[PDB]
Amino acid sequence: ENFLHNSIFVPR
Amino acid sequence: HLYPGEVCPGMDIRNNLTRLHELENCSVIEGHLQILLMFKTRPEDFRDLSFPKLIMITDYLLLFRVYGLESLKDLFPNLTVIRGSRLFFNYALVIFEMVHLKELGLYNLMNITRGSVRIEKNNELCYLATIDWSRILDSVEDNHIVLNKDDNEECGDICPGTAKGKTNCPATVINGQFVERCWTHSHCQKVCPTICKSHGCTAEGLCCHSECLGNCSQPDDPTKCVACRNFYLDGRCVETCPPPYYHFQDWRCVNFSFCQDLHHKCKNSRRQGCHQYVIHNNKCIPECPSGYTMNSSNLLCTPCLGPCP
Amino acid sequence: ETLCGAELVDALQFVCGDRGFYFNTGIVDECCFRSCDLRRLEMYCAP
Ligand SMILES: *[C@@H]1O[C@H](CO[C@@H]2O[C@@H](C)[C@@H](O)[C@@H](O)[C@@H]2O)[C@@H](O[C@@H]2O[C@H](CO)[C@@H](O[C@@H]3O[C@H](CO)[C@@H](O)[C@H](O)[C@@H]3O)[C@H](O)[C@H]2NC(C)=O)[C@H](O)[C@H]1NC(C)=O
Ligand SMILES: *[C@@H]1O[C@H](CO[C@@H]2O[C@@H](C)[C@@H](O)[C@@H](O)[C@@H]2O)[C@@H](O[C@@H]2O[C@H](CO)[C@@H](O)[C@H](O)[C@H]2NC(C)=O)[C@H](O)[C@H]1NC(C)=O
Ligand SMILES: *[C@@H]1O[C@H](CO)[C@@H](O)[C@H](O)[C@H]1NC(C)=O
Ligand SMILES: *[C@@H]1O[C@H](CO)[C@@H](O)[C@H](O)[C@H]1NC(C)=O
Ligand SMILES: *[C@@H]1O[C@H](CO)[C@@H](O)[C@H](O)[C@H]1NC(C)=O
Ligand SMILES: *[C@@H]1O[C@H](CO)[C@@H](O)[C@H](O)[C@H]1NC(C)=O
Repeated sequence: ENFLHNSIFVPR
Repeated sequence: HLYPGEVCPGMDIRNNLTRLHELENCSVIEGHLQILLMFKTRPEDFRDLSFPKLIMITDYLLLFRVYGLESLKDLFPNLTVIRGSRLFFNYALVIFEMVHLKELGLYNLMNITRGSVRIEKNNELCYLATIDWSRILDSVEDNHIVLNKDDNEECGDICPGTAKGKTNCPATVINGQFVERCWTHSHCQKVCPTICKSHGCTAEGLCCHSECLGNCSQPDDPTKCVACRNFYLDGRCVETCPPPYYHFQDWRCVNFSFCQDLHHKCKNSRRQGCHQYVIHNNKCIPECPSGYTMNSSNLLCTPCLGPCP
Repeated sequence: ETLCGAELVDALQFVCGDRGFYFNTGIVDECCFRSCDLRRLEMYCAP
């Protein structure tokens, strides 16, 4: 889940 | 079987449905498919939406927070194989926080070649206990299917024929419990005879060729497969790519010219995810492995005398 | 007063709203294992 959020949520 | 549509690259569809129509002509997605974070969509947005051409995804399928989507039966009716070449944390199929999903409905999904299934935190999701995943994956011990409506005794999953006092669906045994298998109230789970192994069978239950995977239009014919066990070559399923073809993306046979055209498209604008493709050990690949450099005249990886440039 | 899992998504959904989320370590590290401020979190919104 945290692995999910890290992969999908990206700033820039 | 020669594919009616295109081979499309991996996609990531977010926020609105506009970009989803980029899939309209794909037969194969050569990459992954992620559909996520659609907060203002409603069931009416999906009433007239279908991608019947999609047969296979080489990597993984991930669905997360797509509001208003109640079933996938109209979206991906013909998706037969998810190869799992690349996976999302060991999963080839991820259904997470799909707040309105009432059923999966992937009634043509016959095989997940590699990886497991994670179906978690779907508060309306039923038609899970009715699926025999042992017919789809070897590794079912790594499935993580929890925190769905299905957890309690409120689903009452009703399979085709029940109202008429019939068992239209095939029943299978999962650890001592014998149960009728289906995807929705109106679609059974296809189950083939044991003799077919992983090859699939026609509608009439006749085994597909050993080079098929999941389904075929005619029995014991490698030009009549819906999807291939090993490699695909101009509407035919083959064990390995013969010369003069190269193995590409672990599922298809391509010629030198194809590999070359990819290489020379990736000239200017290093963006949008491009590589200058090379030949190494009868494979057409993104880049030479470490210790090799690419001989320019023939795309061939050669080892470097001293460190590589 | 950190943000994890469901709370994190709900917060991103509120902050981003109609803009949606951007694409092409991560947020867990910045906002869940550690506390982050609104200016960090909003950097995950699409333009
Ligand atoms: C999915 O496929 C449709 C249908 O067309 C198919 O794909 C083409 C690439 C060819 O291989 C066709 O033989 C095949 O039927 C695509 O729709 C088509 O889009 C093009 C524009 O990209 C349309 O052409 C335009 O026509 C107008 C005049 O009406 C001109 O002003 C333009 O300059 C341009 O030529 C074409 O009419 C349209 N075809 C149909 C049947 O609607 C579609 O783009 C494709 N989707 C994706 C995402 O690739
Ligand atoms: C070598 O292969 C290329 C590309 O292969 C095409 O795509 C494959 C997935 C498969 O469906 C092949 O049969 C296809 O040919 C060939 O170049 C293409 O040729 C077709 C016509 O046959 C044409 O529609 C494409 O536009 C061509 N591509 C380009 C960029 O010109 C190539 O001719 C093959 N060469 C040999 C000798 O086999
Ligand atoms: C989809 O989002 C894009 C990007 O913000 C926008 O250009 C487009 O108008 C949107 N379409 C709909 C129907 O919301
Ligand atoms: C899925 O397909 C692969 C073919 O590579 C096969 O090894 C696997 O056992 C199949 N599983 C089932 C249960 O069909
Ligand atoms: C397998 O593919 C064929 C393609 O013609 C289709 O007609 C058939 O119904 C599929 N098998 C089943 C029973 O789903
Ligand atoms: C490698 O590249 C050089 C220069 O392009 C060429 O002379 C050489 O013959 C190539 N290697 C092979 C195996 O032909």
